[PDB]
Amino acid sequence: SVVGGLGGYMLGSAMSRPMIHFGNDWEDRYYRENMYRYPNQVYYRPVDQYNNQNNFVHDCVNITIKQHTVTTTTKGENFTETDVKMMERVVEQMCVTQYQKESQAYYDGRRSS
Repeated sequence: SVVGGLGGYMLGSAMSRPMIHFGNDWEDRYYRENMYRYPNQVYYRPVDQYNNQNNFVHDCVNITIKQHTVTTTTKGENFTETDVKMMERVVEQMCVTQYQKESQAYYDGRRSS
């Protein structure tokens, strides 16, 4: 797929795509049925330019949303805020799990000790 809008984001490591407990049985299935649609990797930036944890993990995930939506559209498709909501919740914790490396690689910089 050709995102285009990724010229300085990079691709994470792939990982085990976590399930979620939405608390409600129709949403449990909604994700785990549609799960094949959802991205197996996340997109990110050097946390060297960031400061807040939150703001990075935000942009990380939300770029990983618009990567996936906009490289699905351009041919008579769109997402819905549901499939987005499900992806956000999963791609967040995935984005943390990849981030925790980028984060240590960052703190290793700073002056090394």
